[PDB]
Amino acid sequence: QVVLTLWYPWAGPDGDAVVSLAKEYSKTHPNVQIKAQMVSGAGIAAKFLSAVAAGNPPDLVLYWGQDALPGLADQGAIIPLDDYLKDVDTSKFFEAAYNAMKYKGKIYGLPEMVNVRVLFWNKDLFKQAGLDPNTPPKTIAELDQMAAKLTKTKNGTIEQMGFIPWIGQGVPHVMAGVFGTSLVDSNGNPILSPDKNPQLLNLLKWEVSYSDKYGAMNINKFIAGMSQNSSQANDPFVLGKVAMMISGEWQINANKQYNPKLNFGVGPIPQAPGGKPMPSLMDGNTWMIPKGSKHPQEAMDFIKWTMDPQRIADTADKVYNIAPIVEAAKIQKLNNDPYFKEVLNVAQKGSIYYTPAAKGMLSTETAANNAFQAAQYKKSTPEQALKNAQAEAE
Ligand SMILES: OC[C@H]1O[C@@H](O[C@H]2[C@H](O)[C@H](O)[C@H](O[C@H]3[C@H](O)[C@H](O)[C@@H](O)O[C@@H]3CO)O[C@@H]2CO)[C@@H](O)[C@@H](O)[C@@H]1O
Ligand SMILES: [Zn+2]
Ligand SMILES: [Zn+2]
Ligand SMILES: [Zn+2]
Ligand SMILES: [Zn+2]
Repeated sequence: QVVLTLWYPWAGPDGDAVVSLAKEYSKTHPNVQIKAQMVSGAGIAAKFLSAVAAGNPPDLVLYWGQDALPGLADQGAIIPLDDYLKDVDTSKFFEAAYNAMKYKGKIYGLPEMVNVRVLFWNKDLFKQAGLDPNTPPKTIAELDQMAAKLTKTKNGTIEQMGFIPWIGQGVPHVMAGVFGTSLVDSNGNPILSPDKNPQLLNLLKWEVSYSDKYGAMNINKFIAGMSQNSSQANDPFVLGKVAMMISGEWQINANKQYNPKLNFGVGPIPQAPGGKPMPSLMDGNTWMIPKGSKHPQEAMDFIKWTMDPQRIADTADKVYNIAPIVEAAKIQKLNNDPYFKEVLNVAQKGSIYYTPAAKGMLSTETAANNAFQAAQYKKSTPEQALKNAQAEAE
């Protein structure tokens, strides 16, 4: 009778896992059929507000981060969940992941998975350059040095890249914390200009050094046709074309599924000057129920079903994420996996930081992303690009 519409933000294995959860829920709940539709970035990432405004929204969404939540809640595009949570023991969640759900006194989402950011490196290419394959770079300067050893060009044309800073999870909203800063201040206002954020300038100048060594056009010719900031069976790490890449812990899966023989290492992101050792953003996927959801109660009951310690441990194992439920992270089979053990060591030892909470986060990110790309393409200097972004953001 009741038909639940759910949007999830990616295809591939994570997409399938979600579709399969919906399927198996609908089998044992004859009165609640779920229809799962892939909509990229859940139509939110810097279609969701279009459909809420039209009165037509899904009954439930899965977003791939935590950054959009304040903005959606401040506009009342998503509903507060307090009234549906008095029978849920929310202390079973990891505290940070749950803490991310609160905005001006109310809960507006539930964490679906936990994620970390890490450095991957290709052990075969390391051995080829005479580099110890279990010795990742610890600082950015070590990284830059290693990346020069691992880069092979023939008269300008690139045959092998050691490192590209802006691919994978090398994006401004992740990397700013690595350089020990943020895109917004404590009040949630944009801090993108050199004057307001000297560490951000340092980050961009670091990035632009790569496009000055190798040529922005050479780099872009080299990765033509490859996925850049979504990690797929066609990103340049998986293809064996970049020696090192910053990505999320899920990349373990994308590596294994594209090529099982690719010998790779996973470890902490290199420390940046002005930043902390082993820096890592910890975030996660989040469930939200939009203003206009026709069956919020059924939506919450699927979500609840979803969180069951064994089930969600099986899910986190399939997609290589961290289960947001304390007890389920402990039962995950991935706990024996050598690669996932290194990921866990990062969440344990690294200097963790979290997605900042600002109502204008997404537009600031857009201004920031545009300024990075402009200075990567020598259209403006880093100082000017960041000045212009500040104007764009305000
Ligand atoms: O691939 C499954 C894996 O995805 C994780 O979410 C990531 C997405 O897949 C994308 O890689 C996404 O990239 C976007 C950034 O968020 C920025 O908005 C901007 O750079 O645009 C890019 C391109 O879309 O990043 C998210 C992580 O924030 C995550 O859901 C994980 O659970 C899952 O296994
Ligand atoms: Zn598939
Ligand atoms: Zn963000
Ligand atoms: Zn209902
Ligand atoms: Zn039920």
